[PDB]
Amino acid sequence: FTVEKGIYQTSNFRVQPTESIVRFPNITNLCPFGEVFNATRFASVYAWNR
Amino acid sequence: SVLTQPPSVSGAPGQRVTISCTGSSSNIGAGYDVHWYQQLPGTAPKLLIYGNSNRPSGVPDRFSGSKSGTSASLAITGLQAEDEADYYCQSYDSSLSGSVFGGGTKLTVLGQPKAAPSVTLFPPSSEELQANKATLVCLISDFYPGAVTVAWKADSSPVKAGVETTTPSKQSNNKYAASSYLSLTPEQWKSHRSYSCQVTHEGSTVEKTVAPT
Ligand SMILES: *[C@@H]1O[C@H](CO)[C@@H](O)[C@H](O)[C@H]1NC(C)=O
Repeated sequence: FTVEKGIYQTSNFRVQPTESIVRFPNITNLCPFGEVFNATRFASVYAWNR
Repeated sequence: SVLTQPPSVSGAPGQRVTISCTGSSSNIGAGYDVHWYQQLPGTAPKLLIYGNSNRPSGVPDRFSGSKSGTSASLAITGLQAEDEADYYCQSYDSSLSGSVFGGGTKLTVLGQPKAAPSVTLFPPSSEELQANKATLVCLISDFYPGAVTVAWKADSSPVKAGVETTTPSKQSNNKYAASSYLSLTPEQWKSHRSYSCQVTHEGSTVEKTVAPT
């Protein structure tokens, strides 16, 4: 209950982060799929492109 | 193009022969059915099996068709005397917006034992000299199989221009005959001392020579 003059260490200071970044790439690769829509002509409804 | 097939397959008369066909995920692996056809060299192809589940009329049960997901397979049991044709894969392609066929597999092993060839050399006649051309023919007859290489020499250097070789055809007595022409001109025909044809069959080489003068 009595403290004299001097230096004293009580606890420690920790800076806890508040946000996290977990993104690995800047962008991913693609595969050719726009040719289904960007095509010269389409198919019919009795025989459609699969 | 999009469908690849092996060039040839080997088998035995009495064992199971199975062919494997591989395409893409948009024509055969997408869910479309496949159809197999036989391309006989000389007659129009006909239907063998459609959908790999139904048997068309006039087709034996010996052919079996299955689709192992992306790849389709055809299996046969025993080799008879009409399988000397080509097998193709036909399926609907969404990317091509139409039907595309396969490559084709040849089904043969060996049917050609050896024989003894004989050649003859005939110089051009007198009426051929005024046509401003010289057709040198060295006929080959009574040989088996029809796989003969043809070489032309003028006793000082081989001739590598105008050399041709015709495909052989079956004779009356199950042999083969062939001919080889050589396009030249009468201007240098008389200058050369002699002309000849040289052929080689299973290591047997025969030579016949003519003299224009
Ligand atoms: C189709 O083409 C247009 C213009 O050429 C383009 O803007 C678009 O990204 C392409 N792909 C699709 C799926 O529309």
